[PDB]
Amino acid sequence: DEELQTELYEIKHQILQTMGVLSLQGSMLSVGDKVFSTNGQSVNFDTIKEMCTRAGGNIAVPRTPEENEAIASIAKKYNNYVYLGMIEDQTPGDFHYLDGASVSYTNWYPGEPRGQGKEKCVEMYTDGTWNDRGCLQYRLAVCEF
Amino acid sequence: DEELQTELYEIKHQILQTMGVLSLQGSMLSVGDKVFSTNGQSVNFDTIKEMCTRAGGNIAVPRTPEENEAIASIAKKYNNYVYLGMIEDQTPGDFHYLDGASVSYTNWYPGEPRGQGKEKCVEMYTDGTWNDRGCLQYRLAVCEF
Amino acid sequence: DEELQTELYEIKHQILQTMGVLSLQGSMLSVGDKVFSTNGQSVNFDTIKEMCTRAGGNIAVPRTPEENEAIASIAKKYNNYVYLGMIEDQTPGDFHYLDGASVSYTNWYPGEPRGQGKEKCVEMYTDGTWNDRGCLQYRLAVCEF
Ligand SMILES: CO[C@H]1O[C@H](CO)[C@@H](O)[C@H](O)[C@@H]1O
Ligand SMILES: CO[C@H]1O[C@H](CO)[C@@H](O)[C@H](O)[C@@H]1O
Ligand SMILES: CO[C@H]1O[C@H](CO)[C@@H](O)[C@H](O)[C@@H]1O
Ligand SMILES: [Ca+2]
Ligand SMILES: [Ca+2]
Ligand SMILES: [Ca+2]
Ligand code: NA
Ligand code: NA
Ligand code: NA
Repeated sequence: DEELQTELYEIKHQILQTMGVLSLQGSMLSVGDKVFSTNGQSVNFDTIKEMCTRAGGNIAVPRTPEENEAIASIAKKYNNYVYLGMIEDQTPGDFHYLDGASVSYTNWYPGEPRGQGKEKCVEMYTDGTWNDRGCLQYRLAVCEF
Repeated sequence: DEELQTELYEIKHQILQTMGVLSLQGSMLSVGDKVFSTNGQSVNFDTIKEMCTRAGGNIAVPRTPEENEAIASIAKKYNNYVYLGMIEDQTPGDFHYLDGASVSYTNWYPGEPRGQGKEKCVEMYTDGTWNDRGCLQYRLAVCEF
Repeated sequence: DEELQTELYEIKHQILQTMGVLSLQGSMLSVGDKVFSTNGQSVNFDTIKEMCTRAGGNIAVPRTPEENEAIASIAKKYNNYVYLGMIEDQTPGDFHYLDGASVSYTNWYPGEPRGQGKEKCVEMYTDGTWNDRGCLQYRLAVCEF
């Protein structure tokens, strides 16, 4: 109806306002329909995952060059590597998103991955390239919503 | 209709994103349908009330164990007592929410309350238990929305 | 319908919560339907404009006394002048909003403006009054959404 179109207008305006404030202050990065954010903490994979799910999101994982660059800027900003939301399959060298799906977009640093199943996790260098590594290091916690 | 179901989807997704960012960064605590937050200030009862109403909320008051524990964690976090949204009735020993209703859930520290009408307000210890006290002390301002 | 009225209720409640948290923590100022916010940075006009548009908003411009006072408080808070969203027309002494429209509400400091076309921009003093100035100074970035 009409009164509905009005309601939805204010609602959408208010959401734009809150998101604008959050982005202006650098509390989050918006890329397409995905929002990235970090609590500034450096912890291991399992810890990061918990923090993200607890906030209603998931450990971040880039699926496009633009998403990858957004995460890289946060890593650069806090000057620390970032654990991405993906783990190695049974067959070494092969990685999958946590939902199980096979990884499509990748940005491995030349030569990577090369840990032969010893390094199940994936960390992002400050330049955005990836490196498979063990899941017990302390990495910047970056979540996506 | 259909286009409406689509609109509402993005709107709900965007709200989840902003709330997720706010919770991930510890700017707020979500418990059920209630959101708690503090400006980090330590002021008296009347001041806190003003700050909260000015932000569009109310001075926090726990009505369930989970809500009580959420507030307690903030008190613990800032290491300071928290004034709760409730005041003593005419009959000492009896307290009511600011809307007038009688207090149901309580978590008095053993022996409390025992100020015999001299202490109209209620402060929360860092362990979550309550103590009736005067309303002129400087306590962490915690609001609920 | 009914289920819709319910959906919209939670949505509106959640927006109030996020906006309340943001205002309680001083991350933004709400005046009517306008929200003001600053990233705390001091840069020139062109830079500010970019930062604001990038966050989904615009460089702030007061159109009412209340809006003017809100911006002034931010300037006072960060103790710095604020560039407003307006520039001088061809005819010196005349200013227009960036959308082109003619400026209606004004709050020039006594004697201002008086740069005779040499100062195309407008800066706000910490007391809220305006002064036309060059657009190359470093001013607090305040955006409106
Ligand atoms: C000890 O090996 C480390 O360095 C190589 C090359 O940098 C990485 O591939 C590996 O995952 C470890 O981070
Ligand atoms: C001086 O009394 C104080 O201590 C007792 C016991 O701790 C409280 O009950 C009371 O409200 C005051 O805080
Ligand atoms: C050098 O002139 C400066 O001071 C006058 C008066 O304060 C302003 O009008 C002008 O824009 C400049 O800021
Ligand atoms: Ca490796
Ligand atoms: Ca007492
Ligand atoms: Ca001037
Ligand atoms: Na490996
Ligand atoms: Na009492
Ligand atoms: Na001028």
